[PDB]
Amino acid sequence: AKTTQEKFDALKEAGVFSAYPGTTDAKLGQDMTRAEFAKVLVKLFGLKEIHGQYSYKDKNYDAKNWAAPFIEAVTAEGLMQAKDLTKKIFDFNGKITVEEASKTLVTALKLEPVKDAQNKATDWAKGYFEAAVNAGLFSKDANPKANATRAQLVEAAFAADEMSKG
Ligand SMILES: CO[C@@H]1O[C@@H]2CO[C@](C)(C(=O)O)O[C@H]2[C@H](O)[C@@H]1NC(C)=O
Repeated sequence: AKTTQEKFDALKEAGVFSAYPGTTDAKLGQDMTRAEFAKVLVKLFGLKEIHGQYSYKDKNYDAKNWAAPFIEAVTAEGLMQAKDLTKKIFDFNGKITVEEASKTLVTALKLEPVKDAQNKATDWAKGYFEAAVNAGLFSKDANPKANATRAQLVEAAFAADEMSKG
């Protein structure tokens, strides 16, 4: 049974995960931005980067933003969307939460959100989070509302990859 560090090392060699920005450290206890996680999803699921399209109005979300091709890909794929459909705000620099990551992976894996889900998650996410817990993507005592640690994201990505091979 691989450790989180072993899983990270496998995913890093595969080009799916990177070290913590500006370092060579895995920093498994640190958090991850929504921008960085969009890139993880693109690499994990083999999505095509989308250049020259901008679906959001966040300040400094434009052609100079390195993450736009990744964010656009996960948007086109239906994995991520805005937090605010009026102002069209993705919150690219906000940290990805456990329940947000759960939605992306449940969606990519074509798992059914759980009806009548009763758990700690924000209302919109209860079904997604429950499906992710039931599939072993996050541990049962993970806080859906917390920022996901890099460890948790490695564990979840690794399990998603295992579920995508066949
Ligand atoms: C606060 O609104 C929620 O925002 C969530 C942000 O995280 C993800 C995973 C996303 O699509 O990026 O899920 C979003 C939720 O669907 C929800 N957004 C909307 C428009 O209902």
